[PDB]
Amino acid sequence: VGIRFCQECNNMLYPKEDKENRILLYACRNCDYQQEADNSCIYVNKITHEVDELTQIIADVSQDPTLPRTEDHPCQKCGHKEAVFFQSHSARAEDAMRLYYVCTAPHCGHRWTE
Amino acid sequence: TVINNWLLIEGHTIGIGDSIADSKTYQDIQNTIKKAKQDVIEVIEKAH
Ligand SMILES: [Zn+2]
Ligand SMILES: [Zn+2]
Repeated sequence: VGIRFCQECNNMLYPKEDKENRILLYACRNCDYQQEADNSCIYVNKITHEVDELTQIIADVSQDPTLPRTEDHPCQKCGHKEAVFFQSHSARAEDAMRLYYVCTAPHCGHRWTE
Repeated sequence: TVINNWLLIEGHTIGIGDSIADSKTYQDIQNTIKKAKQDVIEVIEKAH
């Protein structure tokens, strides 16, 4: 999945085949540094990719004066009443109007979606 | 010619009295507008 780098030349490690022990080795093209990986999966491609933005929503959006606010949706963690909300705010989304919420209490930053 | 010289008797105009409605009509229009805005709000709530 991710990119792993050689410790000698600090270049990308390409996958190379070990035709003796039937094992996967990551080797670079600059030096002869070898490795054994734990992912065991070279490549992964998901075409749905309906990523939940709760990973990508920052908790600092609560300081936006231009966002709507509601008090009928208390925070799950700290029980604070006021909570900002907004829409998906994502391009390349075929169809979405679901709301997202962020707690406005400082240092809480709870970001959920009912 | 005939209609113009007769129109010199009847006359024609356009004014605010011709562009103003009645109180009952104003109430009807405002009611309809409020109902439509409420329905739009309901649709938005269902979408959310
Ligand atoms: Zn290397
Ligand atoms: Zn909270």
